[PDB]
Amino acid sequence: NNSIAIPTNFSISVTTEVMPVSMAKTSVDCTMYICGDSLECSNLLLQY
Amino acid sequence: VLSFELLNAPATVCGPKLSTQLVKNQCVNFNFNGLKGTGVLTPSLKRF
Repeated sequence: NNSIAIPTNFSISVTTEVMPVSMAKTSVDCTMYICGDSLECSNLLLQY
Repeated sequence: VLSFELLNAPATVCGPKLSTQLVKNQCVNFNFNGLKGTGVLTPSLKRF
């Protein structure tokens, strides 16, 4: 109740912090993935 | 009873259809040994 601790010297420290910001932008196509080059499959896909 | 199978092997029994000329570097419909499809045929450096 009557003792304190006071520092007499100091130091300068540099720390690194890495943060993600963005990711890859991906675009898909329903054609040439679901049916490919096939007119018969593409005809049935028009309802979706 | 006709028990027949088809797989990645040379064929022995085929149907009576006449072969045609092959067109390269164009989007054409192809019929190879009964396998039908649509695509572009190019000379290949692959090794079977």
